[PDB]
Amino acid sequence: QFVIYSFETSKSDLEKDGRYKNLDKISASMSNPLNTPDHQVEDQSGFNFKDEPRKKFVAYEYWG
Amino acid sequence: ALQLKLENPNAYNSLPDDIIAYEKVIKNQPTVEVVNSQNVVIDPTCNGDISQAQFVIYSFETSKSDLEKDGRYKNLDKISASMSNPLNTPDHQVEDQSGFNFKDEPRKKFVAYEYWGWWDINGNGKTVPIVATFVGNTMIRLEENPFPDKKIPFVVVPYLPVPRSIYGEPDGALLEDNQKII
Amino acid sequence: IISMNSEFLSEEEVVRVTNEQFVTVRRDELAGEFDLKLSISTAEADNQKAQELAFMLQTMGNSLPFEMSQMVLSDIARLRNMPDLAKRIESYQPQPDPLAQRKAELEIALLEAQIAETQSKAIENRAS
Amino acid sequence: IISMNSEFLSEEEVVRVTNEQFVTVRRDELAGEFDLKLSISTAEADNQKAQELAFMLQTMGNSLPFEMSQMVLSDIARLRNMPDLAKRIESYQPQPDPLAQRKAELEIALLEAQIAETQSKAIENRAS
Repeated sequence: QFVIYSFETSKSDLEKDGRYKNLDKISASMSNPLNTPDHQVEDQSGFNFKDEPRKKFVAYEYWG
Repeated sequence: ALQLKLENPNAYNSLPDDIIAYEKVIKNQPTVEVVNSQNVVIDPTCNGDISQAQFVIYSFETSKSDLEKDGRYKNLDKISASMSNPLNTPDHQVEDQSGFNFKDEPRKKFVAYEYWGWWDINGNGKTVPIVATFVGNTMIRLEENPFPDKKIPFVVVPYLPVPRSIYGEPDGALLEDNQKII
Repeated sequence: IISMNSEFLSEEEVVRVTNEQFVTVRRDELAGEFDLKLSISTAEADNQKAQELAFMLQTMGNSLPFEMSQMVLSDIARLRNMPDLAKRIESYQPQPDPLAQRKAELEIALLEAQIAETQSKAIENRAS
Repeated sequence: IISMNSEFLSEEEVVRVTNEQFVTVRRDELAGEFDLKLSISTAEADNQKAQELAFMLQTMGNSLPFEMSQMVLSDIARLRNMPDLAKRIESYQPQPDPLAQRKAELEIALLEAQIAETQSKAIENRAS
């Protein structure tokens, strides 16, 4: 009935795709990679980009 | 002799110039070299996919004459190669140990950096592949990818694959205890 | 390397290596992504390629025109590090013997002559 | 050694060794970088080269012109340290027999003569 995928993406990727709306109210802050206790980031160290167009945040896909 | 020109260019070019009737490219060839894994910093977030690597930083050791010969480097005067020293940066791992260095300026070896990654250069949200080369605090090269494929020129091949990761695993990861017991 | 060699290498350098006509790739597209298949050249791979080429050459036999046999033989010679022999097998264009064609034409003319002679003989028989 | 031998060796010294026409390399380019492939000559490599040359010679058979068979035979003879036999197989130029060509021409002439004779016979039959 439903499959939920929690991938990690940046804002520039969503802008390049073009089929995403409400991009301004995302902020990528909170949504943080080493910030959600559900998504398992394979980074450990917790590296993240300082520039806004490359910051990595956690998204969710509902394929159901 | 014209038929020789269409059919056998190698023999045609050997004819005298009379019978046939500037900037010279000294060197033009690909450069493939396996690099030290200590001098490469691949994006921690690239989840085992060099293709989706946001940035790869390579810290190679070069001289001023090489940069002058390449010709596509700017701000060469404010490099100094002093500080930037081979046995001078705690990040680059020079395989020299003794710390040999040339006294003459056109051959002194200093440490550089290459940034083969994506960036938002147009100020519109979307990222494009760029190339950045900087020594110390000054940037000497900054441009988009000159390669037709617009991809990072670093091929990472793991020995024993680790899922959702870019680095491999040698056979010695399973034989430490066996070696110790033997 | 292949993708970079279609943009940084001029025609005068590729022809210098291959000594053949310089094939040109499209402008706004990657080189060798679609119509090329690069792999590792091993001795066993070359042996299998030669054995398959020989099997194909046996399979065609005399049924197919000799032009494709030329292609197969040239490929076999070029694969076995004998390029000069391949360029010959390729450059060889077979030409018909004019005497044989003349003989065939004369035979056809003679056959029509016999037909006419037989018709005239029948007419003479009726008159007789 | 090859690169240095195209600049420090004169033609009178290369011809002294090879006893053939001196091939000339371009001026502002390295010798043997493009059109040469140097390796190590082992007994097994020579045996495989001879076995591949013999296989090619079998493959061409009588379908291809005998000129390429001359090249293959000369290569086989030269590879097996028999250079004199190779220079013969190369220098041999086959010549057609004038008598056979004369016979073919006379046969064509005779065929046209029979065609004309049959036509005349038909005309005579009509007249009769």
